[PDB]
Amino acid sequence: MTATLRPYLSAVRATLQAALCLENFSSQVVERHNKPEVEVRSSKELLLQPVTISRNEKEKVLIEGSINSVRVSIAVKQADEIEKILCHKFMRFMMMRAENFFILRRKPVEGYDISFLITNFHTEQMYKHKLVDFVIHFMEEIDKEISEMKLSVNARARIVAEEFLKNF
Amino acid sequence: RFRKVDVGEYDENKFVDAGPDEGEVDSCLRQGNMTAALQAALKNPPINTKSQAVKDRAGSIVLKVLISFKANDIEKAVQSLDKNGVDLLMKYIYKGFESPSDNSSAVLLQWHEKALAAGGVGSIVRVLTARKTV
Amino acid sequence: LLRGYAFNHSADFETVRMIKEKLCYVGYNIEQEQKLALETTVLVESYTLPDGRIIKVGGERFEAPEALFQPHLINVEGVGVAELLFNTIQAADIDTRSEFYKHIVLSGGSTMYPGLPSRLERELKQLYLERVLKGDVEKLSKFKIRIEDPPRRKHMVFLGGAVLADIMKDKDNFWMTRQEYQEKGVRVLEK
Amino acid sequence: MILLEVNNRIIEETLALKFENAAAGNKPEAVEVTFADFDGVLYHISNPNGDKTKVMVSISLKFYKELQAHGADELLKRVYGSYLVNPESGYNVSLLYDLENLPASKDSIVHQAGMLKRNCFASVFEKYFQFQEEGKEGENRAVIHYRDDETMYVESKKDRVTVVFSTVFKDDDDVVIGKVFMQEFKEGRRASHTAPQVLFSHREPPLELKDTDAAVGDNIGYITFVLFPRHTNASARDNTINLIHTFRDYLHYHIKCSKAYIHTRMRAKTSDFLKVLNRARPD
Amino acid sequence: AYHSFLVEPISCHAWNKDRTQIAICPNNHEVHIYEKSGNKWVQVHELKEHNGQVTGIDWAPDSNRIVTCGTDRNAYVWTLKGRTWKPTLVILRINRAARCVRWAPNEKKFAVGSGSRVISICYFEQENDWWVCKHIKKPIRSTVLSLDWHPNSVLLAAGSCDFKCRIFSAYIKEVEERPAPTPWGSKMPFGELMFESSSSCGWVHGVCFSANGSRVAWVSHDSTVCLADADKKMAVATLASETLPLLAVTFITESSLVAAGHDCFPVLFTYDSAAGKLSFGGRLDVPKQSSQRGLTARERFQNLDKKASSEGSAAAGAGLDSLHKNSVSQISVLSGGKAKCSQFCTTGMDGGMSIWDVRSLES
Amino acid sequence: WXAXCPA
Amino acid sequence: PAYHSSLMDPDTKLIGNMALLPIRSQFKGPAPRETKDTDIVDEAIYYFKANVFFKNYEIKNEADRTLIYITLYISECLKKLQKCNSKSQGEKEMYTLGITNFPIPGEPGFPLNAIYAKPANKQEDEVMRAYLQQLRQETGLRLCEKVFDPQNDKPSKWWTCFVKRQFMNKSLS
Amino acid sequence: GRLPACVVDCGTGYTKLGYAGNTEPQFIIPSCIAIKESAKVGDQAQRRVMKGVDDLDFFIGDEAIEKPTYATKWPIRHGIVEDWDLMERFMEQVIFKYLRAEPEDHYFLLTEPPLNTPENREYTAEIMFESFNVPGLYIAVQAVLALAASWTSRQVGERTLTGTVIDSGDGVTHVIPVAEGYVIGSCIKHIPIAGRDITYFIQQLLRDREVGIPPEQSLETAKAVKERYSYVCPDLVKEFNKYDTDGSKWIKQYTGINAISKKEFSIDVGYERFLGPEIFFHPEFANPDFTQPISEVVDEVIQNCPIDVRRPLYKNIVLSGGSTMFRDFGRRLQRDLKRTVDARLKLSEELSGGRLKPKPIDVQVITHHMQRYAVWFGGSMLASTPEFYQVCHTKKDYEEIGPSICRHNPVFGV
Ligand SMILES: Nc1ncnc2c1ncn2[C@@H]1O[C@H](COP(=O)(O)OP(=O)(O)O)[C@@H](O)[C@H]1O
Ligand SMILES: [Mg+2]
Repeated sequence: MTATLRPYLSAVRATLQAALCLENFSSQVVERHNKPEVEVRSSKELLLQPVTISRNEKEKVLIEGSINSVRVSIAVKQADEIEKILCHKFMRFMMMRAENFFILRRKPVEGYDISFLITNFHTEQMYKHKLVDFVIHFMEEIDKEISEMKLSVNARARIVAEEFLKNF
Repeated sequence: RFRKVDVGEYDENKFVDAGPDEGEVDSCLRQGNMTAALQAALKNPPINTKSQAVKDRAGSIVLKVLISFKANDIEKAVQSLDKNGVDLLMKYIYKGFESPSDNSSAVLLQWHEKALAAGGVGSIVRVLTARKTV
Repeated sequence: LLRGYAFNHSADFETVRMIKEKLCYVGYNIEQEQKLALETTVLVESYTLPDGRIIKVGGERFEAPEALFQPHLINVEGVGVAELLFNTIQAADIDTRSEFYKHIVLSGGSTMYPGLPSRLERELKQLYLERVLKGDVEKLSKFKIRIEDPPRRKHMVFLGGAVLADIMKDKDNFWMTRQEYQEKGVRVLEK
Repeated sequence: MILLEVNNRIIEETLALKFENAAAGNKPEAVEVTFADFDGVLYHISNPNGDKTKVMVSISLKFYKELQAHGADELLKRVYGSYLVNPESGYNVSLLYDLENLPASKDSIVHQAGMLKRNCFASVFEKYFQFQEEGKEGENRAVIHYRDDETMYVESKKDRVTVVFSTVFKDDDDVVIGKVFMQEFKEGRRASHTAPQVLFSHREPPLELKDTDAAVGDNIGYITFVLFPRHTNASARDNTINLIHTFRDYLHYHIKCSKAYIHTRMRAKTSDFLKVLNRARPD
Repeated sequence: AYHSFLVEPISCHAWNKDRTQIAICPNNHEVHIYEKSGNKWVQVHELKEHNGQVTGIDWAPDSNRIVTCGTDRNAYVWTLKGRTWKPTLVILRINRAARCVRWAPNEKKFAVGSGSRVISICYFEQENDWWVCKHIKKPIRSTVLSLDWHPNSVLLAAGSCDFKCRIFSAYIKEVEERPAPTPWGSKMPFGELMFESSSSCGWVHGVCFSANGSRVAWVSHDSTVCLADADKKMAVATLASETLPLLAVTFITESSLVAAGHDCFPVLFTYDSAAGKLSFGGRLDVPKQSSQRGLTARERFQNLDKKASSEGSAAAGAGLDSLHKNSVSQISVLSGGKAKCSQFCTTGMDGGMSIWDVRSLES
Repeated sequence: WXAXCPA
Repeated sequence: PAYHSSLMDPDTKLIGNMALLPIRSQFKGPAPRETKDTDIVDEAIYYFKANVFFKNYEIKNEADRTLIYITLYISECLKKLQKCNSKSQGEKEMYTLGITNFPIPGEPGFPLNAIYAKPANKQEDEVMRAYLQQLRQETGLRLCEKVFDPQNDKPSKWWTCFVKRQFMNKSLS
Repeated sequence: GRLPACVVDCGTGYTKLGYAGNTEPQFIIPSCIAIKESAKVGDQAQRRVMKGVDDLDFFIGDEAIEKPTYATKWPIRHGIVEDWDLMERFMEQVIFKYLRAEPEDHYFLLTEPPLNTPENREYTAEIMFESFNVPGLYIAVQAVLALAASWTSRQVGERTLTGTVIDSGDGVTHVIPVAEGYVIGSCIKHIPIAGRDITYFIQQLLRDREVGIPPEQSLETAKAVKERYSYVCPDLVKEFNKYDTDGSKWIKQYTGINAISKKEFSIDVGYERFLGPEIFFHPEFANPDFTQPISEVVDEVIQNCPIDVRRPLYKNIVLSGGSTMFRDFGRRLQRDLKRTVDARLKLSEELSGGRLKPKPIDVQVITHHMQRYAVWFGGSMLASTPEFYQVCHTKKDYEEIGPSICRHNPVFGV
C-alpha cells in the first residue's frame, strides 16, 4: 500500500490519534448527566470543527470532535451496483451484532457509509491504540472482503449453471 | 402539540463569541521562484474577515500553488519556514483539502506527511481546536 | 420481561429497587434521547445481582420515568404532572399565579430522579408559550422559574415535624389529649 | 430442492388425504380451495354443485387463447381420458374425478394430474417437434408470451429446432445479479457432453425476433437453446420440456439461494472482525 | 515509583500534611482513604453517604478536614471527631453540577468550580451552624475546570472553557481583612472581573500561582503553555510544541515549570528573566521504560479463541512508558510549597499512582 | 374564556 | 405450599418450636394415644404423593414443621427401602433406621435449621429425642403396610419412583 | 381474477400453512429443518460455510425427521430465535416447494408472539423486503385472528367483538382481552410454561417410573398426552388415593411400535394422565420462577381495565389452541373464576350493608371446533379484506425510511 493507500492511512491515523483524546465533562445543559455531547449537539462550546481525509470523489471519511466523544464516519470506494449492494448487506449484518463491539453505532450517518463512536467510558476499560488499529484494519480489509464476496457469488452462479446444464 | 416546539431560545451566551493577493503569486510562479510563491500565498491570511469571496480566493490560490510543486523540493520548501508558518500552512492545506476533483489528493497527502514530520501532532491539535474560522 | 427475564412479585420487587435507584434516569427531550438510543449503544449499563447474575438494560432504564409525564403508558387517563400543575395554577385567581410560579418545591423521595427539574421547567415553559402567548417567544424571555430542590429531599417532612414540635410543645392546647377520647360527640377536634 | 419440481404437491397431498378415507361409506367431504403456482396462474378446486360426489379441478392459463387456437386434441385422449369436460371457470381446461366409478389406480392418476400445467404447456412444443420429425412443411413459427411481461419464441425448421428466451427483471436490486448469473450460463460447458449450445445477448436482439412482436426493449437479455434430435427424441423429450419450463423459477430460486449464501459468508466474517477487535480489551 | 490502587480510574486525589494518608475516588458513589504501613499502603476507612459521583477532594493541612465536592449539586465538609469521620452539610445553590474544589492557605474559606456557570465561595458561620454560599456570575460564560488560590487568599484564578484564564477578587469582610498592597490591582470587593486573557489561546485545564504572587501560568487544549508575568507591564509569554494537550499545571521555583497530560509522561518547561520567552525540557522523569513478557502456555491458547494466538500485550508504548500509564489527571506537591518541591507526584486515569523526584536525576 | 376562567 | 398442614387445635402443646401432636402407636414414648386413626403420620403419608411436586412451603402453623420433618424422613425411608426383598426384611430395615442418631433440630447436619429452634435446657433435649424416635418408628411401621403388596413381595415402582425427587431438593443425608 | 395473498402462521410448534380465502389450512408441518452439519470443531468462526451447493442440501418438514444422517435442529424457541438463517432457509423452502408462490406478486401476512422484541420483527421485515421483494407485508398478534375465528361457534351474524382469548403454543400461551375491537395494551401477561415443558415433565417421570423404551423413540412415547390419555381433575389428592387404592381399572397400557427393530414394546399409564394438564393451574411444578396460577391471572388482568368493559369480558372466553384441547379445562376455569368473583362481590357487599342483591356475575366458557388452529382463518379474513391491501406497508416506505415500518407494537407509544 506504499504508493496507493499508505499516506492516506498515515494521515487518518494521525488525525484519529490527535482527536482520540477525551475527558469526562459533567452535563452543562441538562441537570446532572455525562451523556455524549457529539450526538446531542446541544452546546457549540465543546464541539470541534469537522475534518475530512479523502482522495477520490466517491470515497470519504469524516472526523468529529468533543470532550465526551469523537465520531468518525467513512465512505467506501464502491464502483458497481453489486459492490454497493454487498457493502450495504455486510454493514447491516455488522449492525445486527454491534452490541458486542461496544464501539460501533447502530445506524450509519445519512448519506455516508458506516460510522463509529468513542467515549471516555470506552477509553479506559479498553485500550487506546488498539481501537484505532482496528478501525484502520477494517478500512484496509473492506476491499478484500468485497472482492472475496464477488468471486464467491460468481462461483455460485457458475456451479448452479454447470449443475443445470448437465441434464440436457 | 406542546414540547414539539423548541424552548431553546435562551439568553445565556451559547458562546455567542487582510486577504491574499494574486499578482505577486503569479509573478513568483512565472519567475519560477516557487518558495516566494508559497510565501506570498501564506501571507495576509483571512484571519479576520467574514466573506466567502476571500475564503475561496485563498483556498484556490494555495491549492494552485501547491499543485505545481514537484516531489523533490517539498522538504526544502517546508524547512524554510517558521513554526507558526507551518501551522498556518497546514491549516491552509486542510482547508483546500475538501476541494475534490482535478486530482488534488497526492500532493496534499505529501504536504501533510512533511508537516507531520516537522509540525507534529501539535499542528493537528491546533487545527482541530481553533474556533477561529480561518 | 420483554428483554427475556422472568421475574416474580414476592422479593424481586425489592431487587429492582436498587437497579432503578442507580441506572434509571429521566430525559430532557424524548425525541433526541430516543434517537440516541436507537442510533447508539453507549447508554447500556448493568448491575451485579446478589446471586452474581448479570443483566443488560440500556433502553428500559429511560422510558420508565416517562410514565410520570405520560400516564397513558400504564393505562391511566392522566394529563401529566406539568400539565396538571399548569391547569391548577390557571384555574386559580390571577394575583396568585405569578407568586405560585416564582416559588415551587419538588418534595418527596420519588422526585430524586436525575433530570426531573429540567423536564418540568421545560414543559411549563412550553405550556406558557403555547397556551398563553401563542408562540410569541419574544415576550417569553422575562418569565422566570426557580424550582426549590433542597439537598435533603430524601427527608424533609421529619425536619418540619421536628421544628414544629420545637415551638409547639410547651402549650398543651395543640393536641388531642387522652381525656377527650372518653367522651362522645368527639373527633374532628381541629382542622 | 435444486431442480424445481413440476408436480404441485398441494394437489397430491389433498387427493391423498381424500382418497385414503374414500372407502369409508357416503363420505362427501365438501372441498372448495383456491391455489396459485408459478407463471402467475390460478388453480381452483370446487364441487360443480351441491352434489359432492364429484371433484373438479380447473386452470386459469394466461395464454389460453393460443392453446385453443392451436388445438390440443392429442392432450384430450393421451394423458387425460374420459374425465375431461368443457371449461366452466374462465374458458380454461378443467377436469373432474368420477368418484361413483371405482378408481383403480391411486398413484398414477395423482401423478398425472399433478403436472397439469406442464401437461397443457407441452401441447405446442411437442407438436412442433412432431412437425419437424414427420417431414411436414415447417409449421409457421409462433410466439407464446405467458403471464410475465417477457416473451417466448420458437422456430421449427428442418434438421433442427430453436428456442429463444426473453428475460425481464423487476427490482433494480436483482437486475445486476441476474445479469451476472446469466453471463456464465452461455459458457459453462466443461461438465456436459451431449448438451446444446448456449449463448447470451442483451444489446443486439437476434435477427429472428425483428419481425416478431416479441419482448423488445433495452434492459432485456436473450437466451437461445439450439435443439437437435439427439436430445429431442421420444426418450429425452420430457426431461428437456421440464427443464425449459422450470427455467425461470430455477433462475429465481438459485438467485435467492446465492443471496442466502453470501449472507452466511458475511455473517461468518463478522466473527473474525470481532475477534480482531477483541485485541483492545485488557486481560 | 509506580503503584496501583485500583483497576478502574480515579477521579481526584488528596493528601495529608505528613504525606502519610491518601484519598482515592474509586469512580463510584464513595471515597476511600489509604494510609502508609512501613513501605506499604492499606485501606483504613470507608466514607460514603453521597448518592452521586465524586469529582473533587481537598485536604486541610491543619484543620484535618476533607471536602467532597461532586455531583448532586451538594458538598459535605468532613471533620474528624475522635476516631471516626462525620459529614457536615453545605448549601451551594447549584442546578447543573460541580467538579473541582480547593481550600485556602489560611483555612477560612473554600471555593467550588461549579458547572452551572457560577463560582461559589463559602465560609464558616457558628450562628446557624451552616455554611453560607456566595456566587460570582458576572463575567463567567461557561464551565470552570480549574481553580487555584493566592497566599493572601483574596485573589482567585478560575480557568474555564471560553479561551480565558481570569483572576478574580473575593473579599468577604465577615471573615477577611484588608490585604497588603499588591502589584496586580486594588483588591476590589467580591463579585467582579479583575482582568481577562490577552487573547484566545485554547481552553484551560489548570492554573498555578507563585509565592511572590507575580507570575501565573496555565495550559490549554491547543498544546500551548502561558505565563502571565504581572511584575512587568503585564508581560505575557507563550510556547508551543508537537506534544499532545496538557492537563495540569505546576512549577518548582520562580523560573521552573512542570506539566503533564495525554503525553503519558511529565514534561518540564522554564521561563526566562527578561527575554519573555519559555523553553522546553524533555522527559525530566526518567530516560525511558522497559518491556517484558512470558510464554504462558495457557495464554497462548486462551487468546487464540477470542483474539489471534500470536497476539500479545506488547505495545509501542512499552519502551517509553506509554503502555499502561494512560494519560495524567492532575499534579501535586510533596515537600514545602511551590519554592523547591524536592518531590512531585501525579495522578493517573489508569486507576493507579506514581511518584517522582527533581534532584535524583542530578542533571 | 381567553382571559379569566378557562373557556 | 397450597397443601399445607391441618388438624392442629390451639390446645396442642409444643416442645420449643415443634407441636407435640399425639400419634397413635403400640410403641412407647412421651406421647398419648388417640382412638381415631387420623393423626400426623396418616396425613403426612396421604399428602406426600403431592407435596414433593411443589417447590415451596409456607409454615402457616407449627404443625407445618412436623409435616416437613416427617416427609423428609419418609424420603430417606423410601430411598433405603427400594432395595427390599421381603416384608420382614423391610420391617427390619425400617426398625434399624428408626433406632439411629440423626441430626436433631438445632444442631449441625440438619437442613433448614434456621426455621427450627435451638433447645437450651437439658430435659427438652431428650424429650425431643424420644418424640422424634417415636415418630420415626411409627412412620416405619406405617410405610411397611402399604409400600409392599400381596403379590410380587417387592417395593412397588409407584412408591419408589419418588426416590430421586428429594423434598426441597435436599434430604437429611 | 386478482391473485389471492398468502397466509402463514409461523411459530415454535407445528407451523400452519396455506392460502387465503380457504376453509382449511392445507399444509401443517413441524418446524424441523435438516442441515449438512456434522462434527467440525471450528464451529464458532465458520458455523457452516458449506462448500459448493451443499448449503441447500437439506430437507424440511415431516420428511426431515426420517433422515438419520443430518441434524434435526428447531430454529424457534418460544418465540425468540437465536439464529434466523435457518428460518430464512425454511421460508424459501416452503414458499417455493410447498406454496409455490412468487413473492414479487403476492402479499404475505406473518404472526409473531406479542413478546417478540422490535429488533426481530424489524430485521425479518428487512430480510423479506430485500430478498423476497414482497410488495406488501403485515404482522399482527394472533389474538384477534382467534377472536374472528370464534364467531363460527354460534350466531355468526350476531356481531360480538368483545371477549378475551388465552391461546396455547409450543412454548408460550398468552392472555389478551378485546374490548369492541380495541385491545388493552398494559393488560397483557406472558406465560412461559406451555405445551412443551409439560411433555418434558411427562418423559422425565416416565424414564424412572417405567422401563422398556429406547432412548431414541422417547417423544413418540411421551405423546400419550396428545391421545385420550390426559383428563383434568377438580381435586388432586382424591384421585391420587383413588389410584393408590384400586390401581387396577384406572391404569391404562401403551402398545407403541419401535421404529428401528420393529419389536413391540409396552408400558403402563400412571399418574401422568392428569398431572401434566394440571400443571397449567399449578405451573410451580416445572418453572420455579413463575409460581402463579392461570385463572387468578385471568381475573387479575380482567380487573385492571375500565369498569364498563369488565362485565362483557367475563362472558366471552374463547377455547382456542392445542394445549387447551384437554377435557374439562373449561369447567375448571369457569368454576374457579366464578368462585373468586363471587367471593370478591360478597366481600365488597359486606363492608357496605344493604338489603339489595346484585345480579350475579355470569362467567361462561365456550367449547367449539377450530381449537387446534384459530389463527389461519383470521389470516384468511385479513387477506380477503380490501383495506388490508391499503394498510400493508409498501416498498417505498422500506426503501429509505428503513424496516422500522414494521416496528409498530400494541403495547408501545410515545
Ligand atoms: N389434541 C392435543 N392434545 C394435547 N396436546 C396437543 C393437542 N394438539 C396439540 N397439542 C399440543 O399443542 C402444541 C401445539 O400447539 P400450537 O399452538 O399449534 O403450536 P404453535 O405455538 O407453533 O402454534 C403441541 O406441542 C401439542 O403438544
Ligand atoms: Mg402458537
